[PDB]
Amino acid sequence: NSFKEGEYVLIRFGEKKFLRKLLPKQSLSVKKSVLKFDEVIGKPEGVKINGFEVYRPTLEEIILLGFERKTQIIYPKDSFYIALKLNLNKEKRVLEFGTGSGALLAVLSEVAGEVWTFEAVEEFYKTAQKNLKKFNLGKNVKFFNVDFKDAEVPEGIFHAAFVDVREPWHYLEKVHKSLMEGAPVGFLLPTANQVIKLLESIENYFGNLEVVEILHRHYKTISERFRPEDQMVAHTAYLVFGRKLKT
Amino acid sequence: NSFKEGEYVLIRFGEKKFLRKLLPKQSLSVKKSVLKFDEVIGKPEGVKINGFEVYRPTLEEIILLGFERKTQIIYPKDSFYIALKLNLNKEKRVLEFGTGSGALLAVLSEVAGEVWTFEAVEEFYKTAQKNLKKFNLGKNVKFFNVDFKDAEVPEGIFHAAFVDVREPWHYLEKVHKSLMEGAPVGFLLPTANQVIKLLESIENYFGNLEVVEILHRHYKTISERFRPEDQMVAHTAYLVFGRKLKT
Amino acid sequence: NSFKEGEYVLIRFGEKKFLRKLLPKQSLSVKKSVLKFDEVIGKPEGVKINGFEVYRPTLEEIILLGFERKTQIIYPKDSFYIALKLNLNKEKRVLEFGTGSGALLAVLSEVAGEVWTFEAVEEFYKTAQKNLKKFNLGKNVKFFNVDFKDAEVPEGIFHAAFVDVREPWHYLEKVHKSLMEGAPVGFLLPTANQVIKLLESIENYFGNLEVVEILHRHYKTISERFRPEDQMVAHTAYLVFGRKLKT
Amino acid sequence: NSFKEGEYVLIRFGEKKFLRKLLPKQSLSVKKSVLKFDEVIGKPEGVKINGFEVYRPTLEEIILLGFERKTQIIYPKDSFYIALKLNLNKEKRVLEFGTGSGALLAVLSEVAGEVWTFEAVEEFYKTAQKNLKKFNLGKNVKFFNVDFKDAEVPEGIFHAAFVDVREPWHYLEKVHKSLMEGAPVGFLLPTANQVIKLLESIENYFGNLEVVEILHRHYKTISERFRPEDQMVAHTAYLVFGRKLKT
Ligand SMILES: C[S@@+](CC[C@H](N)C(=O)[O-])C[C@H]1O[C@@H](n2cnc3c(N)ncnc32)[C@H](O)[C@@H]1O
Ligand SMILES: C[S@@+](CC[C@H](N)C(=O)[O-])C[C@H]1O[C@@H](n2cnc3c(N)ncnc32)[C@H](O)[C@@H]1O
Ligand SMILES: C[S@@+](CC[C@H](N)C(=O)[O-])C[C@H]1O[C@@H](n2cnc3c(N)ncnc32)[C@H](O)[C@@H]1O
Ligand SMILES: C[S@@+](CC[C@H](N)C(=O)[O-])C[C@H]1O[C@@H](n2cnc3c(N)ncnc32)[C@H](O)[C@@H]1O
Repeated sequence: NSFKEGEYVLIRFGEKKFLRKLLPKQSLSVKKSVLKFDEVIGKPEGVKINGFEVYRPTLEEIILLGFERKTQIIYPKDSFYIALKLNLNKEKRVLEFGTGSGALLAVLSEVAGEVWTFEAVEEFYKTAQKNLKKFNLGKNVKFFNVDFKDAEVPEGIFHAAFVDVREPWHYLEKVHKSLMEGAPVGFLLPTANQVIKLLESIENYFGNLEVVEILHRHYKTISERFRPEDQMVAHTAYLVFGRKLKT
Repeated sequence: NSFKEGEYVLIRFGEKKFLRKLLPKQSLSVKKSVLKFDEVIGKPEGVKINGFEVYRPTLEEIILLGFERKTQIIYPKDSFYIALKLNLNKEKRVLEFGTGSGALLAVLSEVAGEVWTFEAVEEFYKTAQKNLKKFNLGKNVKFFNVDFKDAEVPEGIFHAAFVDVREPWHYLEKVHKSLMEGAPVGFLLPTANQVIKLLESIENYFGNLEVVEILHRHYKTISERFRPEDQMVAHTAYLVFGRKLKT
Repeated sequence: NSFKEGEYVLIRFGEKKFLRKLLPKQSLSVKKSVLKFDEVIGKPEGVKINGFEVYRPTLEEIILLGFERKTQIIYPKDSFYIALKLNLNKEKRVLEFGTGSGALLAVLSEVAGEVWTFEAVEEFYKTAQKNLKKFNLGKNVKFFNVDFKDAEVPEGIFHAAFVDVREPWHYLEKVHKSLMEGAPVGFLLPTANQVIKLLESIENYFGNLEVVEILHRHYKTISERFRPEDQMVAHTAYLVFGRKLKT
Repeated sequence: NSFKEGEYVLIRFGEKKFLRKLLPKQSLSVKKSVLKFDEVIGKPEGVKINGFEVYRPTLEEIILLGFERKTQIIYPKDSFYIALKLNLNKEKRVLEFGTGSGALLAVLSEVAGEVWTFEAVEEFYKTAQKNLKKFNLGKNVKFFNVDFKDAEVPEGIFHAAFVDVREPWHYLEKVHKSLMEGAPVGFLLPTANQVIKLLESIENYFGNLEVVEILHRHYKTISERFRPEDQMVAHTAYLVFGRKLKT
């Protein structure tokens, strides 16, 4: 299959990546160098045109460059670890809230058998849906435009849960009840205060606790001057993991 | 889903995790405290017995505590990112060599639809099969006890490839040939020397180059004394990613 | 400059450093390889005997390998930054408490013109003096065996202060008074809880606030296999810096 | 002593530091907020006016915000560790080249008793002098405008050396000869290629080898949302340290 028009492509030029829809007679220009989308439409993946390499985007590239952000997203750095740390596969059901823009959801969807997501704000609920539908994702996802505390969530049936909210300690009882015995949970908390607060509240519900931070550092890809890049993302969030306690 | 005899359990006591097979009359003793396995048979996951929390192990815990190591392994820190970075799902076929102890393979197998894996050393080839089989994994894996260079491999059948060998640059042409157009490739390299050498020749075959290292720092999960651990894994390997260029 | 009987030497063997007194008739053995100290005495610095390289220790090696530890110490990774971040030189007077084992003191002493140090525990007060004198350090230091709250400290004579105690917020007013206008202050705090607590109480005393953590990753020094070490120190403490606000 | 006109002051407003010369009638605007210098002149350090805190700058702030950069500089993160790692004090003479903009020099000058620095490029030689002079530094520094290879330097008179050039391996024999027995040496190298090459070259001249990289992560200083900053400096350089081997 060759490059069709109207489809989103990943363009590499120098150190930088670009995501662009292949619309006729439109172009990408970067520092005097021009790539015309008309020369791309009809070519295979991995073509080199005037210094521009063109491919179809991966899941990581789709999330980072394709997804509209109406809220703070969970980056692949974290979500690629989270999905598999939650011990997910195609035999498993996972609970997520809040959906936000669907950045974590896209990864949970790709790994798990079934996802139930909850998002209180209607705008973000529509945005996450749009994001995933746009890139052919989320066919195993049930979206709910409701506050998790008000939702009717089937008790004792989820193989895992992941919580991304400001104050997750207000939802611990219900999350606990939604899960199967011994099931993994994960929490995303940007702040140390939130983590301390969650650790104060979690003891009745989840054991085998783990808190981890993930750092990625990229390197220059030039052979003769191999070294780390000048800057890196320093922090996205503390990741909190546990396992359901019987009670 | 209560604990049955002979099955593997993950035990947490204090800061430590233990993986133990549930054998009759046998026990686990740490710092005086004893956990008798007869007392855990018939109990649900997330039961707490004498300060010991017991669960079934996750994929990460299986790899780290359960897999027999005849070689250096690829750690979940890296492999969880690798599997999804390579854009894998159930519709994808992935190439891997060398199999080694099967630690990366276990993750590839869970994420991908199909894996072809090559290991030249017979005892490593046997250990990898034993590792995954012991934990009910690798049902979608084709194991080959041959040097990849001698293998009969149809061209353009792989949606992704991952290479973990001392000198990957010798295999670039065959891997490129075995991949479908524009397909992701990844390389595991422990030393900067290897990365530098790979970067000399790689651009004849693969573009959209990325080199990243992944660091995990774990935290004390005590609410009142929240802080990072004393020590961490500093380095496992440099990860280099690319995409098949059309030749 | 030849090695004398009884002096402390830094011995390097393979990847490892050793600090030893040059005692006659004595030896160091590592992996069945033997260094005889009689062969070292009377030799120049930087001799190599039986694979062992022998030098006089530096400030960092003295603190790390030579100082007796009765308390948690401040490591050179932090202390080398701290002393210069506090803007110390030979025309500066610095306040420090608690002295502990004198590990930070050694650095403050080397950089600043004079140091007033306070330690409430007399066993620790004595150990710190023993450490420093043993290695010909601390001639510019006034040691006090007193609680800092009870100490007779002249107001406005200190160019900087550093506080290493469990609950530094109790002593803010007195440290503030002891400091010259706009003078730098630093705090060492192992936990996030402690930093959060100091930050809410420091508001009316110190401004230009900074919190930093310092990570050192070491590398293999083998040319053909250049890569980071397997393990590193993950955390020592958060460092909090401010400047005296005029009240 | 209150602020005088013509003084360079450190101004803190929100998260940002500013270094400005106190010019009468002049101001600093941060968006719509204004600080009038006429209100600062005649006031003590640590004064707060309309949200702006004003101090005199420390060595770190002088280097980072005050020094004119005509080369790549060595940052305080590295130089503060370097100066004390080289075991410098007021009884030590240190060799340095190339001087560059004088950022490392300022620190060596503050710590050592005497510095001999060499810079081949006349412009940078003048820049380094102008930088230190402007902030009342470097009175113990001998500046030379010459290639180190061509300079007449007394044998065995340096207690330490630091080398910041592209290819330091060329100067090893001379640096070695200029050093006292057992003396520390340091090298700054941006790339792994350079480190690899130096390690290949250094074996006959320097032992007790160490390679380290230093990372600083800064934190939000808001009590109720304590977390690391979003971004950090990922890499400045690899730091190589050794000790003179007897030849
Ligand atoms: C930081 S965003 C989640 C980002 C998401 N993980 C991603 O990767 O894009 C937090 C979201 O949770 C939603 N939320 C907060 N509390 C909720 C609740 N009680 N029930 C359902 N959604 C909630 C908010 O509306 C917000 O959109
Ligand atoms: C470091 S181990 C791989 C570890 C594995 N990735 C894991 O996670 O457990 C590398 C293995 O590749 C094998 N190997 C090297 N070259 C090979 C080749 N050309 N074909 C097949 N196997 C090869 C070696 O026998 C060795 O066991
Ligand atoms: C962690 S140790 C300091 C270690 C020291 N910075 C070093 O490098 O070796 C803390 C010390 O502070 C002392 N201390 C606590 N409160 C004090 C106070 N109010 N006045 C004097 N010393 C105090 C304790 O006795 C203890 O020795
Ligand atoms: C990276 S800059 C030095 C930066 C300096 N360490 C600082 O902190 O500002 C390298 C300098 O070394 C100088 N240089 C290179 N080779 C030299 C040599 N053989 N003798 C003297 N200077 C040399 C260059 O002119 C250049 O200014």
